[PDB]
Amino acid sequence: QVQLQESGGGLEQPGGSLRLSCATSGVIFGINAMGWYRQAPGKQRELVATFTSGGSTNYADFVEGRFTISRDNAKNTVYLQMNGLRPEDTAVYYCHATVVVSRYGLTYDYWGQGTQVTVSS
Amino acid sequence: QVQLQESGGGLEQPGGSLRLSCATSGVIFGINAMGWYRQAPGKQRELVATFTSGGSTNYADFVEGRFTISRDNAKNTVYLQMNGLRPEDTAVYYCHATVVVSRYGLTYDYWGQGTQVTVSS
Amino acid sequence: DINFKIERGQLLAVAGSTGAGKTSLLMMIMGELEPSRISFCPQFSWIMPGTIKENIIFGVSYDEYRYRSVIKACQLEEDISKFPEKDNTVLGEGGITLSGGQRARISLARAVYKDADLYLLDSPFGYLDVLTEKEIFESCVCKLMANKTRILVTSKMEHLKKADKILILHEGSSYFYGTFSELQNLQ
Amino acid sequence: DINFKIERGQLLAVAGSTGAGKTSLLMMIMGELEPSRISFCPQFSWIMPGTIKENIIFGVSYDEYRYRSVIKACQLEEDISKFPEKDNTVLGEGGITLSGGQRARISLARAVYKDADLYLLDSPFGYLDVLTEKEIFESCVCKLMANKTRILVTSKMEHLKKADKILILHEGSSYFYGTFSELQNLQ
Ligand SMILES: Nc1ncnc2c1ncn2[C@@H]1O[C@H](COP(=O)(O)OP(=O)(O)OP(=O)(O)O)[C@@H](O)[C@H]1O
Ligand SMILES: Nc1ncnc2c1ncn2[C@@H]1O[C@H](COP(=O)(O)OP(=O)(O)OP(=O)(O)O)[C@@H](O)[C@H]1O
Repeated sequence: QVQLQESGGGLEQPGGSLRLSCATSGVIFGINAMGWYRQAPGKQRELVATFTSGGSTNYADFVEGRFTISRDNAKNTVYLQMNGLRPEDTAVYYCHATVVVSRYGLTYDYWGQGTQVTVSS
Repeated sequence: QVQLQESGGGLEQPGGSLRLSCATSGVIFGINAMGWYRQAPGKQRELVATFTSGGSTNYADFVEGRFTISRDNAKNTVYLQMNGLRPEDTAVYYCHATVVVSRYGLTYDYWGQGTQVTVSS
Repeated sequence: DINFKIERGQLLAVAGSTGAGKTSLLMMIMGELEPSRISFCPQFSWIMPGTIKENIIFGVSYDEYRYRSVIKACQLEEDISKFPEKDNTVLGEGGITLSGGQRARISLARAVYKDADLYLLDSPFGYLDVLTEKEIFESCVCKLMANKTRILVTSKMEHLKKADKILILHEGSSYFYGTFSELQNLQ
Repeated sequence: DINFKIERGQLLAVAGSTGAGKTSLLMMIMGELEPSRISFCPQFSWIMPGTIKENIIFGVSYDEYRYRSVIKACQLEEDISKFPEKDNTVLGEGGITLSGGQRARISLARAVYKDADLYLLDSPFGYLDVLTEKEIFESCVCKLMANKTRILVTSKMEHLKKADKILILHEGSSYFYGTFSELQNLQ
């Protein structure tokens, strides 16, 4: 059973920094695209930062250089270094992975439970 | 000026061994596809052994495992190790190189003067 | 030679790992050697010097409604409106530089705007996020192109589930050809 | 995206180093994006399970006269005759395995036998020797195909000299487009 677990979320003040981690378990083959999404209450889920299938990195317009997405291929982990946190960054941050589930390279998209990030003065 | 120079040719007895070498000079960009050809007296020039543009090796039907084509990329040299020499192998052995003559990969085919290989009992 | 068919009006998903031969197989189809007219969307974007509009309608006559539908289905509405010149924004002349995702969406919009017999979409979602990809796959590849002959290069099980036929390749050869039900009876 | 033309009845030589983008350009042409029906010869041979003849005439009507001109021009006359079943020799079924050069010559024969508007020959001489290459280039690409629209992927100056137009690529972009005379001034 493939499982994703986010950590590092919490309460921060404006201008604060946070580091979100996402651990995986039950990965038999490999993970291709990994990334970070978020949803504020009563808002639609949106991209934050992600590794595309191509190997490049794609950041959302609102990031404005503040956040960095990293990856550990050996551990099958994804990270989000957040800086210059704004009240607008308050959301449940979800981890995503396109996991290779076959020996022929077929994939399934998996999501974590989410971690709460609260930015308040 | 690109120049190819064969050496190693000579008189050998049936069942004898010989090693043909081909040195190059004036190579600015490199070489692709180096090869060995021969012409027996009153016969049309024919392939012996060559490295193809696709990096693979192509031997003539008559070689029957007796000859080996080797290459030194650092020196820009091609070799022909000959064993089990037959009277039919008597020919002027020519060296060939598809030389990269441009920074865009444009090539010109160059030939050596030839080295006489005589197999006689 | 690969044993598969291209059925009229159907979605054929071409799956497999990197180097499996997926792009080569599309080239064999365009080159008319397989299987035994074309609207192509390359896996790396393609843009010509010209406007966003010029890049999508690509030499054919402009139809407001067809254009409007394609743009909506390829998630290009928001992007275009944010430009002062909008649709007339000039690309590829040293001026405006779009993101890999925007370029990918234009490339796909050009491919679906074209009135063709066969649509070859080589990994069109490789430079997109998973949410944008889902919106485009459902509204464009599935709904807007519902009765068009489509060959989509994808290895996502979520897409394979919606395909009429699947072709899985391995090192230049076919491993599987058939339905999602047939594929499931191998799990 | 690449500024070039494909002139009717002319030979366009596409030159460049490995990785320049030559195979992609061919795919852009077949995919109808470039320059802005098809007879394709892939750089690695293609063979289908069937006879030497079935592989060359490839589902089209058999023409005794064209077939034998194509076998002669593609230096296959000697190879076929040395097989006990000649043209009726069976390929791709675990039986007879041809050399890379024979497979390359059969791939080219299939491409020149086909009645097409555009002939795309991606490095057809890459697995052939310099003597065989010269014979096929002159008898086939130059003589037999003299008034066909051909795109030959080649970086040989010997070949470029005989082309009507040349396109030199560098890392997916055009460096030069023009005649051999125009190319001769530079370097
Ligand atoms: N009949 C054939 N004989 C020999 N080789 C073949 C044949 N048919 C296909 N191939 C091979 O298929 C390969 C195609 O690789 P390709 O670039 O298409 O991989 P891909 O699956 O598209 O990977 P990516 O995820 O990078 O797009 C070629 O390298 C070619 O050698
Ligand atoms: N408009 C474009 N935008 C971005 N990349 C492009 C564009 N057009 C072409 N390319 C790039 O050109 C590359 C060409 O690779 P290709 O396999 O065709 O090489 P090649 O020249 O044929 O080498 P070889 O001689 O080994 O066959 C592709 O990787 C593709 O990304």
